[PDB]
Amino acid sequence: MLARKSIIPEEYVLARIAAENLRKPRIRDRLPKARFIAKSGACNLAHKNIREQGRFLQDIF
Amino acid sequence: EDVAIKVTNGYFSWGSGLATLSNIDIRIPTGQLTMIVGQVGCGKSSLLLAILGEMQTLEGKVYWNNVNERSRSRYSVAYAAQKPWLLNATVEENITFGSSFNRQRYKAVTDACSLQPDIDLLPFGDQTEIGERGINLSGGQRQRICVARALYQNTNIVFLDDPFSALDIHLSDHLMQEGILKFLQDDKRTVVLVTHKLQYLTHADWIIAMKDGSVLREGTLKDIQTKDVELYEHWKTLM
Ligand SMILES: COc1ccc(Cl)cc1C(=O)NCCc1ccc(S(=O)(=O)NC(=O)NC2CCCCC2)cc1
Ligand SMILES: Nc1ncnc2c1ncn2[C@@H]1O[C@H](COP(=O)(O)OP(=O)(O)OP(=O)(O)O)[C@@H](O)[C@H]1O
Repeated sequence: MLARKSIIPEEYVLARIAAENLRKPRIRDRLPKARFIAKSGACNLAHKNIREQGRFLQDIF
Repeated sequence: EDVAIKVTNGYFSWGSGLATLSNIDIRIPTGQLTMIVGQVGCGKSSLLLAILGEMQTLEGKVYWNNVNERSRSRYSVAYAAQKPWLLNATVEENITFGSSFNRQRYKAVTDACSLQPDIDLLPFGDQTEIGERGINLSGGQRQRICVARALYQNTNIVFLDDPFSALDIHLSDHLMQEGILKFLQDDKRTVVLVTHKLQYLTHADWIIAMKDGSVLREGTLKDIQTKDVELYEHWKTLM
């Protein structure tokens, strides 16, 4: 209940080793290149803002 | 034309009260190297700031018309004061200061700033975090980083204030003079250098003087040296 309500001790927490020495900023965590058609032979894009044409009772059948 | 700034102020002073920049007129040539130098104690830094627009102008007249000029200085003038300011980021990020990366511009500025051994001796090179909350350096190094950041920009106008005063040595001052000549002169960037050492005034396109107020025009050195102030010539040549 109310773990750290008292909030005085901060603004002087010294820089970590990876901070000052600049070992953390070596991210090297780039996202993979976006494919157009997957290796499994399935196209994977994301169409958006398509006007929804509702549904039809024929779809249940 | 050549004049990049224009002022005729009766007073542009700090705070409120008695003026400190009273009764001045000035003009900065385009592509100049105006060496605003005077006795240490009055005028220089406050003049540069009030020109930037950070003082309580009491009797100034609005005039800012560069080459094709205008809305509040209309442009970005690089700057570096008598005290450096650094981001808490990598040296490369610090120097770039939010601009397109350019190995040509960056490499030329690194060579022209002579900071290479410092960068090499740091544990990670230009990828090392600098500034407060990081590896702490010496005053000359910080001066060099600041002036290098102010060098690599896209600003036709430029400003400085005692960039050699805290340099490592007068030999480093000669090196910085050489770099400024090699890089700044290759372009047509308006530079207004200020330094208490009068020896370096090569290609002085203008000379503004300050002693509790402006002395005379930013004219060439030849007309200056015998413009009814011979004590100026004696003092500058003697030292
Ligand atoms: C648990 O309190 C009460 C217990 C009894 C009674 Cl009769 C009243 C209260 C009460 O009036 N409570 C205030 C509302 C309240 C409750 C719980 C918590 S919390 O979840 O324990 N703490 C956090 O969420 N901190 C996060 C993380 C950092 C800051 C942002 C929020 C936080 C806020
Ligand atoms: N930011 C400021 N705020 C208030 N007063 C200042 C400020 N900067 C300078 N002053 C004061 O105003 C006067 C004019 O300062 P000026 O800018 O001429 O200094 P300076 O000639 O650049 O000196 P130095 O080159 O040694 O720093 C000085 O006496 C100084 O004490």
